[PDB]
Amino acid sequence: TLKSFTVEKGIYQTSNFRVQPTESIVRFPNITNLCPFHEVFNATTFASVYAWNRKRISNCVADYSVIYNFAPFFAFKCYGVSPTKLNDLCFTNVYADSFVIRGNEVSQIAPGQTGNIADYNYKLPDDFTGCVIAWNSNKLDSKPSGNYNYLYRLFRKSKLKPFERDISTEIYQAGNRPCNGVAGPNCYSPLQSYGFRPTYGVGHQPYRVVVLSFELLHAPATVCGPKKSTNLVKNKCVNFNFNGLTGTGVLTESNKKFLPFQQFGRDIADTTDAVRDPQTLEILDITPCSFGGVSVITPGTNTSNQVAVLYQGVNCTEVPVTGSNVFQTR
Amino acid sequence: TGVLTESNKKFLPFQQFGRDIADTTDAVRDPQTLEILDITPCSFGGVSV
Amino acid sequence: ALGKLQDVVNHNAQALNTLVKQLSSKFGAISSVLNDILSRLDKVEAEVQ
Amino acid sequence: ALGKLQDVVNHNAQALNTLVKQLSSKFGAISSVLNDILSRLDKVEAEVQIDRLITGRLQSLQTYVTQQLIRAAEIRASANLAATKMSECVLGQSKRVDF
Amino acid sequence: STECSNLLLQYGSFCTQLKRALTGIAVEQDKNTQEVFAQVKQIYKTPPIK
Amino acid sequence: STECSNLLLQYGSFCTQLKRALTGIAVEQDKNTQEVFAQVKQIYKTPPIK
Amino acid sequence: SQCVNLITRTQSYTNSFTRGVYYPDKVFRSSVLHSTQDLFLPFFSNVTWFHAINPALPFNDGVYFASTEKSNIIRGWIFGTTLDSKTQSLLIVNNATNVVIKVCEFQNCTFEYVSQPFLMKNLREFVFKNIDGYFKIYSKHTPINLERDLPQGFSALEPLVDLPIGINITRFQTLLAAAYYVGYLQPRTFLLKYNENGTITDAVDCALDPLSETKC
Amino acid sequence: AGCLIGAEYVNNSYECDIPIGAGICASYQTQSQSIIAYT
Amino acid sequence: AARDLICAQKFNGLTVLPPLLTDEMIAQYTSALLAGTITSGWTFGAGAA
Ligand SMILES: *[C@@H]1O[C@H](CO)[C@@H](O)[C@H](O)[C@H]1NC(C)=O
Ligand SMILES: *[C@@H]1O[C@H](CO)[C@@H](O)[C@H](O)[C@H]1NC(C)=O
Ligand SMILES: *[C@@H]1O[C@H](CO)[C@@H](O)[C@H](O)[C@H]1NC(C)=O
Ligand SMILES: *[C@@H]1O[C@H](CO)[C@@H](O)[C@H](O)[C@H]1NC(C)=O
Ligand SMILES: *[C@@H]1O[C@H](CO)[C@@H](O)[C@H](O)[C@H]1NC(C)=O
Ligand SMILES: *[C@@H]1O[C@H](CO)[C@@H](O)[C@H](O)[C@H]1NC(C)=O
Ligand SMILES: *[C@@H]1O[C@H](CO)[C@@H](O)[C@H](O)[C@H]1NC(C)=O
Repeated sequence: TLKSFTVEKGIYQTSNFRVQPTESIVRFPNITNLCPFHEVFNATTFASVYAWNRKRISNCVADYSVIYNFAPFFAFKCYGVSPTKLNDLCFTNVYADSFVIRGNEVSQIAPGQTGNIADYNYKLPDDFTGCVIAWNSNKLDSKPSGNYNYLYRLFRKSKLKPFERDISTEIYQAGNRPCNGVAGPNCYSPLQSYGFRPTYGVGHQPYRVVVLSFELLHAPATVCGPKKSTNLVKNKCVNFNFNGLTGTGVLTESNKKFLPFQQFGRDIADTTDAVRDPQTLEILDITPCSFGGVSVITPGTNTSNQVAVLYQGVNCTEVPVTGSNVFQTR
Repeated sequence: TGVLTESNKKFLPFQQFGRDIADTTDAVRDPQTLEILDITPCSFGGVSV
Repeated sequence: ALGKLQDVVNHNAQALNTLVKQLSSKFGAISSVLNDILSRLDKVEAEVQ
Repeated sequence: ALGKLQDVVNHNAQALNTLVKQLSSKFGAISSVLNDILSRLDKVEAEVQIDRLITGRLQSLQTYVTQQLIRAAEIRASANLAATKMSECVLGQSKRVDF
Repeated sequence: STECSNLLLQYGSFCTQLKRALTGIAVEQDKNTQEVFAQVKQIYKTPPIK
Repeated sequence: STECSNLLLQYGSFCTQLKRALTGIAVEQDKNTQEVFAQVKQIYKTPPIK
Repeated sequence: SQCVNLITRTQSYTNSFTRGVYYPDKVFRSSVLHSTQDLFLPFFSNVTWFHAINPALPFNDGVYFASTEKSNIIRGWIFGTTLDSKTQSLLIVNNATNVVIKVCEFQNCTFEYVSQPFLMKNLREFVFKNIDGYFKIYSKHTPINLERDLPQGFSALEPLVDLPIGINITRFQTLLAAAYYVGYLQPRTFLLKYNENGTITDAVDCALDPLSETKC
Repeated sequence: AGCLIGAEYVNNSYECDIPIGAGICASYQTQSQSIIAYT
Repeated sequence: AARDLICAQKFNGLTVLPPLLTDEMIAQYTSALLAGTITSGWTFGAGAA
């Protein structure tokens, strides 16, 4: 610590001692169902972008490594998470939105974007967490005469809110004379059709987009991936994994008055003090394991090589997990 | 955001902007009518209780 | 003879003048003007700058 | 009457309380909890967010220690005055006016 | 700028402690002037004879 | 956290000089108390007559 | 039949008396002063006391609702931009014994949800909010003596339900002898106080007066 | 130092209770209690 | 047209607070100390003049 080969007489702060964790436990809710990602990704017909579908996914075990075998996409583009860490932690609810756009507008399916799809068809929030999966569908959504089954909206009086749908078909008022349901000068239909042909370029080919939106933990968790649970152990320094919340500490029984809608308890420094066990509805206090500073009292190295050790702020009965002369100071 | 008043700043014909010591725009030339306008921040201060 | 009080005045003037002049620095960004950064880029890149 | 020693206690309480309360800040990251960052992201992105948190907490700690050094200098000046007053007021008789 | 304020709100309590330090300096200056000059308890004046 | 410690090791010796400054302050406080109060070489006591 | 049956509405105006506080999150906190920025009913605000012995009621940034009667009248609230069929609308009708939250998105159904807990000399305070396509309902049931005007005190509102509806909720209308208080939420910052048991016992509205701004 | 709203200026002189600015202080007095400002 | 540095300091968020004691009050304190020193000696610093 001193970066020297000789030590003068005095007391020196060297390091810290820390009680190492012994066991590791995982506490996940008991859920046996499997999430239907196959019914979302494998479908004959996909919805239009102005009338995008939304499927709720809850109360099932989600395996995110089987998505790669369902659709031929390059990358699993995510924003708040990573694709390789989706199987470990877990959420409250999953929302799957599926639609068909062109290759120009794939860049507009992103938080904080401005364009046609982002302003009038499908808007993502600024604090969006989740993943976007887009892949080419030129062999399924395109015909050499011209597919007209996919629509998009570009005439509206205001920009869309995030996760807001608009399926109304009323004639847009672009001038002063009222339309009265009849198109004409300064009166246009708000929905126009795509013109997908297989002889088109790669930037104008149809693309199927599925957006997975995750709800982070505020409620008891309903969608959790394949990790086996472990028996709960108390009054011991262990590693714990409560619904994807990892940590190290000692779990003790609690007398905190948790309200029935409350699952977590936080500190002043924004760390978890109490947890609710998902299998048995119990409240557990978490405390850090025993630690403190270590000081080394020595004379000079030209005098002696004998040392004394001062463990700071900890009692004399808790220091392990001459030198037989244990003394208790303040 | 600010207040625009008529200015007596002697802009050269090639100059279209004016700056401060802290690199903020102080004067501007209107692109339609060739007129110099100052830019002053709106009224502000501190409140003590 | 009164150079100490003049130094007291001059140091307090120079600190505020340096604090004003420091607003013109880029600090590795593309511009020292905040509105130009907000106008040029979208949300993520302007948030970085 | 004893407001000076009360201020001495209160400043050392307030500095430590601010140092603890600065641990809840994000400093431009996605979260203030280190384990949530290490669990949500892969290695490179969590390294970026951990670097942001490290820079913010290091800046807070350096600010605390600089304020402590200035306060220690002021306390040492007051202790020198108290030692001079003990040497000249208690151990003898002083002719200095208002000392 | 509202965006700059919203990103500045994530940096903690730096502004409050800088404000506290400046307020302490400002109070300390008036304390220094009071402890130097206000050493007398009554406002004496010279008689008109000189 | 081991990853945070391995990233913090790349920032040099800020922690060591931070600890050195705090240790110097801690020694200076005891020096202040000793130089104020410990000014007499022998512990005198009052006689029992009052 | 459909009829009209326009029960005549007379507007009376009263004062809020520091009511309409809810838990901003589901995190336990004890003996902590916590500052929250959310949609809250402002303190000492102007709320409307409708009597019913009905054009529309505007909806903006959430609505606080208060009911005193036990005579089994107030059933639900119809939400949406239009009334019957022009755009998306909402229907949260409810009955007595098996309390349904039977909520609909026909006008073409895209959202259906049925659940039990919504409704159970007593105030039944509710808060309805719509943010980012999510519809949130909080509620609290409390007693009263001297039932005229709103009480003086603090009673926090516990959450009930969150739904992913994603519609435009410009207008709303109560489904009906009856009298109810309607107040409007604004984006505000409060300073809430959590006692030793973790319950909100006091709060400070930071934009009411300079004294509370100093307190915040 | 600016101006003051809610305090009534008096033509008296007391010791400084709450400091405001260039020679101006404020206090809270019974003589109906109110907040007054003075030099 | 002559922009001052104090205007930029005010517009960029830096303000200077006035002192509690004006120069007239400091001059009155100095005059009281001088009158006491001349007309009474060192007695006024120990009690009644
Ligand atoms: C998609 O689902 C249908 C319905 O079960 C099934 O018949 C079909 O084989 C699936 N597609 C693929 C590529 O397996
Ligand atoms: C999950 O565990 C709890 C307690 O161990 C039990 O009451 C519940 O029935 C279990 N659920 C299932 C689906 O087995
Ligand atoms: C701590 O030490 C004291 C005296 O050394 C002892 O009385 C007390 O029981 C100890 N605390 C424990 C063992 O928890
Ligand atoms: C633009 O407006 C100015 C002022 O009215 C006018 O002098 C100028 O000719 C206009 N430019 C064109 C191209 O019409
Ligand atoms: C509420 O608004 C009405 C509108 O005329 C007004 O008469 C009444 O005094 C207001 N209530 C207040 C300010 O408490
Ligand atoms: C509802 O539609 C109106 C236009 O009629 C629009 O101004 C408003 O922003 C919309 N509200 C939401 C929440 O989308
Ligand atoms: C907490 O609850 C207990 C039991 O209900 C009660 O005795 C105690 O007074 C409460 N604490 C408060 C109200 O601060």
